[PDB]
Amino acid sequence: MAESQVERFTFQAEINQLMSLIINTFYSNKEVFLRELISNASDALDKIRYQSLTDASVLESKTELEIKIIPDKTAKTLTLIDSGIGMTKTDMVKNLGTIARSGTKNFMEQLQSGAADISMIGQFGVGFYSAYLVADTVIVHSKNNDDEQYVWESSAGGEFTIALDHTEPLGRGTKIVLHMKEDQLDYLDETKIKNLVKKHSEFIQYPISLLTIKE
Repeated sequence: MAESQVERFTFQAEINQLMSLIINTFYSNKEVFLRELISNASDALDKIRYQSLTDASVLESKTELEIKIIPDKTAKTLTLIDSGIGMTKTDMVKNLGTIARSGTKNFMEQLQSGAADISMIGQFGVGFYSAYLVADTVIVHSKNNDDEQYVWESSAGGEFTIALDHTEPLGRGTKIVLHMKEDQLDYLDETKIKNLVKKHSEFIQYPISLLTIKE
């Protein structure tokens, strides 16, 4: 018998107002979820890369500095793994739900007025939550050098889960898994995504690797 503890946290309120608004945004152009997936993971690699210069040890947990994208049609899932700085348990609680940003209020406000477009989400510091434009439930694994590997889970409810992760070990970094929704499955099409990635890679300084999973 396997045993693990699952801690259950409750989302801040306007960052749950955000997930609500996002999952009902009948937006035609959702492809910025991937735009944000790449950027976030690029910013992560920058944090461990700039820490490299001032302390060479930080890379010892995982030498490779790259991004992997993993479309799985059978599992109905899109995975994006980076080998950046990664989050601790505290960093996941803080950065991923509980604490609100100040541009959560301002983003939703001008999304409704029309001043901001949904593709402008990343400029309000909440680019992450765009993952819910194409996914019903989002799961984040992370491994910072200062903590054990932890897994985050949310189906966009008022609620999220955190727990010590005993799945595929990451040396260091973040693995965000998108459990795609039926009407967005054409985003798992090999060519559709390939092209879409390289379209939103034209400014990325890191090696990207697209691993297409097959039946």
